[PDB]
Amino acid sequence: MRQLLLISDLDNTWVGDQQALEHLQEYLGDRRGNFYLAYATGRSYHSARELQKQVGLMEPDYWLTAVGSEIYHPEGLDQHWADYLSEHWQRDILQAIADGFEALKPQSPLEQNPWKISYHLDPQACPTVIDQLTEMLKETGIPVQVIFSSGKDVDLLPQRSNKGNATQYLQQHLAMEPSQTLVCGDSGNDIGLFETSARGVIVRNAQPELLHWYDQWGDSRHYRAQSSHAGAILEAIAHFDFLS
Ligand SMILES: OC[C@H]1O[C@@H](O)[C@H](O)[C@@H](O)[C@@H]1O
Ligand SMILES: [Mg+2]
Repeated sequence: MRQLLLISDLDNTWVGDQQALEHLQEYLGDRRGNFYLAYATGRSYHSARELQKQVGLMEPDYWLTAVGSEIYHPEGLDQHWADYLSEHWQRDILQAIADGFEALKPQSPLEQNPWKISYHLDPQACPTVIDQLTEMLKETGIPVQVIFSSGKDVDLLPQRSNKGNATQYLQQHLAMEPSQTLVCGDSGNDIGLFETSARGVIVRNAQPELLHWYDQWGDSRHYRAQSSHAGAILEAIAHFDFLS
């Protein structure tokens, strides 16, 4: 029903360069009816909302928050997505395992939710510890996923979650094709978006994990932008000739 499904992360992607953000929102504001907009952020809904007030984020159609662990529709939280993410999820067990790693420190309570267990990796600790955590957690047989971004943030989510799986769920809900979709990201918590078959753009200021990911899995649907922050989205839109 629209020609584009724009999905983007906020911090360091849409947000970061105020001028680029404003001229991106200026362009989009002249063709608002031609696209669905969804923010796929690692922030909680309340936190994303607070960011909107600070930088003046244009009202999106959907909010895919906490790395896609929660989906907000114009009319409210998606309870189907929640129940779907709840099947076979054993938060307490996974948390007990992760809490036992000396190199991991729990992130603040407000960063946690029923489908998201987050920690910070010690800056002095060896990153291979994430690999050990991942192997240990998966051997529990509990459908879990490990997200590592900015060499510091660790997120434990159900396998069914991901900014990418939430995206595919949204595409199906909106009857939008991958070819009509554009995902934008900067870090390891956006890899799930690029695993999707949608067109994607990696901001110039992308984190090391994402750049390394691109080097190995990058395909022709993946565009590595020269512009950083919001500028990369305008650039990608021109590249894939979207909003023709
Ligand atoms: O997803 C990676 C990180 O993104 C941040 O935006 C969230 O506040 C944090 O909880 C998470 O660990
Ligand atoms: Mg990100």
